[PDB]
Amino acid sequence: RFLKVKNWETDVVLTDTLHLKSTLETGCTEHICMGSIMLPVRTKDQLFPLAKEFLDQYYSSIKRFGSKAHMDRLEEVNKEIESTSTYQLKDTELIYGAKHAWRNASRCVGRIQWSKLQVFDARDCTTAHGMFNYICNHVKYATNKGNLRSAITIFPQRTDGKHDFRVWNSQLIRYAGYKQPDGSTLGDPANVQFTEICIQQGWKAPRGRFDVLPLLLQANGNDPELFQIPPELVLEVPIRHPKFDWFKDLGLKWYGLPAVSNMLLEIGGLEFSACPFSGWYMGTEIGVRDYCDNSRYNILEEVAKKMDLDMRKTSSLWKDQALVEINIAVLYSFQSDKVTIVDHHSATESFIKHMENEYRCRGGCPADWVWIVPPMSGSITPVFHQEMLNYRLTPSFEYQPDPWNTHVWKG
Amino acid sequence: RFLKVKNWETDVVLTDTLHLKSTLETGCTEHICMGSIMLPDVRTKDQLFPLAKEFLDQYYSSIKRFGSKAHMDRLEEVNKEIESTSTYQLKDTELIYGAKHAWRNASRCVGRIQWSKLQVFDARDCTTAHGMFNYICNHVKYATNKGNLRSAITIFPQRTDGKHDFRVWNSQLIRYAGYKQPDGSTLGDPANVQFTEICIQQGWKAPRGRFDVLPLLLQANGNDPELFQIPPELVLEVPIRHPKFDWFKDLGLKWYGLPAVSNMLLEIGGLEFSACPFSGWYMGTEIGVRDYCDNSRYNILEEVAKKMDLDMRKTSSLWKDQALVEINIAVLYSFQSDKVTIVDHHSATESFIKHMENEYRCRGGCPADWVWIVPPMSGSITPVFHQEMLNYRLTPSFEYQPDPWNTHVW
Ligand code: HEM
Ligand code: HEM
Ligand SMILES: CN[C@@H](C)Cc1cc(C#N)cc(OCc2ccc3c(C)cc(N)nc3c2)c1
Ligand SMILES: CN[C@@H](C)Cc1cc(C#N)cc(OCc2ccc3c(C)cc(N)nc3c2)c1
Ligand SMILES: C[C@H](O)[C@H](O)[C@H]1CNc2nc(N)[nH]c(=O)c2N1
Ligand SMILES: C[C@H](O)[C@H](O)[C@H]1CNc2nc(N)[nH]c(=O)c2N1
Ligand SMILES: [Zn+2]
Repeated sequence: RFLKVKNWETDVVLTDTLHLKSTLETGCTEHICMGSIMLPVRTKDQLFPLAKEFLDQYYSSIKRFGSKAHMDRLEEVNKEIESTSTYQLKDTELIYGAKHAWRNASRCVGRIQWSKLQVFDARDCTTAHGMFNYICNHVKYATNKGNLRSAITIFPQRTDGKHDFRVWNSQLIRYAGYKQPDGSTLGDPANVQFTEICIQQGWKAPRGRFDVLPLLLQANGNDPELFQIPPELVLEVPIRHPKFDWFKDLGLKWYGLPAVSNMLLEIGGLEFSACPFSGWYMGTEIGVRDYCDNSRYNILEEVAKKMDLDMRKTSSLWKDQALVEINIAVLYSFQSDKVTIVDHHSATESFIKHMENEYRCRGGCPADWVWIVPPMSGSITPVFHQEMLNYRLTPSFEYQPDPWNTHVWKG
Repeated sequence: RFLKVKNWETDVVLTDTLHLKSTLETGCTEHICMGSIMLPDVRTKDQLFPLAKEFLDQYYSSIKRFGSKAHMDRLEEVNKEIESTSTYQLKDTELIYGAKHAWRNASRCVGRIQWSKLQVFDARDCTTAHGMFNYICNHVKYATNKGNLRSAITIFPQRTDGKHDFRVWNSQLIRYAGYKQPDGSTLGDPANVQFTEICIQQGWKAPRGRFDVLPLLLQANGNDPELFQIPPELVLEVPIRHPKFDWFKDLGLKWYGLPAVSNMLLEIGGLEFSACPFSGWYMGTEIGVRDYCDNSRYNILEEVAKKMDLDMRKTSSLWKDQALVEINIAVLYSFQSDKVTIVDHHSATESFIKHMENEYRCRGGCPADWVWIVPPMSGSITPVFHQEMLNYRLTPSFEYQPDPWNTHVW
């Protein structure tokens, strides 16, 4: 069975066969679409078919399918599973898996870069201190003095689920958020809950509007531990505007390295619960969401005042106006400091090229329109008019519960 | 099975049971979501009865007379008529209820908070294109109401054997012409280039301007369609000027006040109304973001940003975004200045969130297609962006249908 998608701006039609290789479920049915829902201890019983399926993919990709090396590896994995109840990926397989988990990330507009991912194997790590070291080196290598490089660090896989490695931070670098007694919030409202945990765990908060949070790291199921990233490793960018001299006086800055650390990487049935990965920012992530979301820094008001906009009627589109200027200032600041950033126009254009290339050489590209389309100026970006098919392929990155909700506290 | 939707900006959670009354199919499966796909012989006596029963059952419940004499009587009445005549006709009451609920159920429409204040014009006694033209002029004048726009639908006779279809061939009642140039590009409105050609190919004398209102191409009882010119005094237009930039008038821009979609099919109780133009009023972005700035449309973005002397050498200057905002400010300004109804995307999305709440509260849910409900600009600073939505197909409903010129036997 073949399925088609149409770009309605260019009339270009692409044929997806890859969707057939999909096993996992979307959340949708014949009678309901869950396309806009945010989110719609594994035994030896169900593990080898997962293992086999992955190794089949792996050896296909290296043109060794059916080879003696392929079959021997199947047998080796088999025996190791029935013997140890799990199994270990070779380095080659780990690297392939991590790249393809990104390649398959249907909500990610940056996937044109998927094959140049730098994979750091931290599966030998045993302690939080050890984790801190791996993460410091990740941050230093990824940052590259502003010339950002994609990277992922992979900590040991889940065993019995009682010995997980977790990074408790949702990102390696994020700013603290403080709920004040008068109801207002200091810093980043998105991080108030995590910030409180840190403080309870003994973190001494500067209580400023842009405090970098400590790393809260969990090794082998033990209680998590606090570490401070060396400030010289955290590259930041003062936010100013090319035309508005008063914008600097808003006192804003953002960090340069987006590094998501609370997701789970799944490869051939193995579960990697701590796998922080990083690339670089699309401007709108900071300038639209991180600044202008009502539940975030929410500086729309302030910028609109300084621009002397008509904030009386919404139909003055003062919000729209301020949003653009803020995103202008974010791109300007990063480029000025030679820190890698991509605008939403460049990025969506790239993606369409990536998508078309993926449909031809792979037979498809799973894509989530709800997430791919930028949070401003959607229809003047080429993904808006692009029909997309969304399905779930493995290896994949998955959501997982916040560790503080499931963790058994040692003490 | 009883599904929840959460708003991630406000943590409001709604429980959806209405979806369990869904009959039609979405195009998705458990393995694949087709949520971003644009579009993912007559009814027998067999399939027609249950569609009628289902519709009549919900009609008589809506009037709190489920299981009444009237209900069973009307049910048996239609039951009898279908077996005889092989189809059936709706009571006026049922027709109005049906049309209102096709709108209410339009999962892609952000303006549904107005759904029950629809004005239904029964045009089932129409027999000719001339008659269609008359009804359509009356619709237009009533809907326009001197700029105080009013929602309306006009319903022409229902399909019979598919050989006698009433169709309005225009995609909308009022739209501008699109002319292909020997120069290469496109003058007027590019979206409408093929239809403009058909009108000429059917005899229309094109003034070949930039804002030439298209004629109506009306088809009654399955005969060849006929050209008609809408009296210009019934076509309310708004000249587009900017409250800040004087040079904006010189772009020579205007748009019409009345959005009236005319190529969709209305389905009620299994019955098929292939001609049912309906209209309300514009959300600003419908004109300014899409009808002006889409690459496949007026695409005036370049000329606008030029006139603002923005740095157009790199995309990261966001000159497109900056222009796009100004244009939509002007569209809103112009319509408001000339006292023509219009709503901004902040206003409409906020209303839709309110509408959603109402529907979960009094009806147990509201089918909603996030991909189409979020406006084409400034998505995340509008409240629907952070709103989870469930999409499912309820009936009565509006449906897409083939373009008539791919179908019509001359
Ligand atoms: C290098 C440049 C990259 C860019 C510009 C980029 C951009 C984006 C953006 C804009 C989103 C939307 C998420 C949001 O709005 O919150 C996203 C999602 C995502 N990205 Fe990428 N990304 C990049 C690199 C990477 C890398 C290196 C990985 C992992 C190896 C990755 C994995 C993902 C995943 C798994 C999601 C979906 C998360 C979810 O479902 O919530 N990205 N990306
Ligand atoms: C009164 C104010 C109204 C507003 C502000 C409004 C707004 C919109 C918008 C913005 C869309 C998205 C489509 C696009 O961007 O091209 C849409 C779709 C739609 N509207 Fe509404 N609308 C209104 C009235 C009505 C009425 C009176 C009806 C019918 C009785 C209706 C039926 C529909 C339908 C069926 C669609 C989906 C068409 C499709 O599936 O392609 N609308 N509307
Ligand atoms: C603002 N929406 C968020 C609240 C939703 C979200 C949740 C999670 C998780 N868990 C992870 C998420 O990450 C998206 C993502 C992941 C990785 C990225 C990388 C590596 C680079 C980049 N520029 N953006 C990313 C964006 C997002
Ligand atoms: C810009 N995307 C369009 C090209 C896709 C579209 C297709 C069809 C059809 N057939 C019908 C469509 O109509 C949407 C619609 C329908 C009715 C509306 C009413 C009554 C008012 C209004 N302001 N907008 C509407 C918008 C749209
Ligand atoms: C409710 C909705 O599904 C949710 O807010 C999604 C929509 N699309 C998104 N798209 C991106 N890129 N990032 C997001 O966080 C979201 N949030
Ligand atoms: C590709 C995509 O399905 C298509 O362009 C849709 C997306 N969302 C839309 N949303 C609205 N309101 N109107 C549209 O025409 C579209 N087009
Ligand atoms: Zn779906």
